[PDB]
Amino acid sequence: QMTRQARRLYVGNIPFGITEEAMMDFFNAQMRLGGLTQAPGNPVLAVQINQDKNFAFLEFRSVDETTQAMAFDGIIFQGQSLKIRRPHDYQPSVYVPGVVSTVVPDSAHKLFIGGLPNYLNDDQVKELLTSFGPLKAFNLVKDSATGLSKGYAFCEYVDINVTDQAIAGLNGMQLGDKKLLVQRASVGAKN
Repeated sequence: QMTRQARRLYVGNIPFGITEEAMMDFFNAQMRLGGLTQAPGNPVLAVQINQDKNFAFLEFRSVDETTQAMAFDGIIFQGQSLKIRRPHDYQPSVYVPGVVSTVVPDSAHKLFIGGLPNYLNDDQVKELLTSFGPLKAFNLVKDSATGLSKGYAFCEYVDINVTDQAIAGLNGMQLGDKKLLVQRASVGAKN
């Protein structure tokens, strides 16, 4: 697809109070400094922010740079894991070092992390988990009305063998006034 639906992306979980200019500068810097542009200049042309729902739509100058920007899904910016997705009406990439996807599919070793203090942000929870090993995917569940944490997260380690090590280390750990519950997410998932 070459139309505008192929040149825009949904970005959720954006930092509180960020401006459209700051969002544009961030993505332009990440793309240029990552060597991910297809031509001189800035790939991001426009940003439309919905403050009430803390999401933005980015518009890019080209289809290929839009596709490349999908690889930033999960990048940390002012404490937040940016959730990057296609527009739902899009008609259907180089890996970016260090970026951890926010797409956490149900799987054998997907973990549930419960009991997190609600004031911890995505970066802080991710740092807690990454002490055991690098993550393949991670998402801290946010309230659909404030963008504030609901106190639990899901993740998957690159090395499936780290799963049991993280359970052993973190399950039952005191954190603030809470006690963590760490187990494979299949165990406690709804019916």
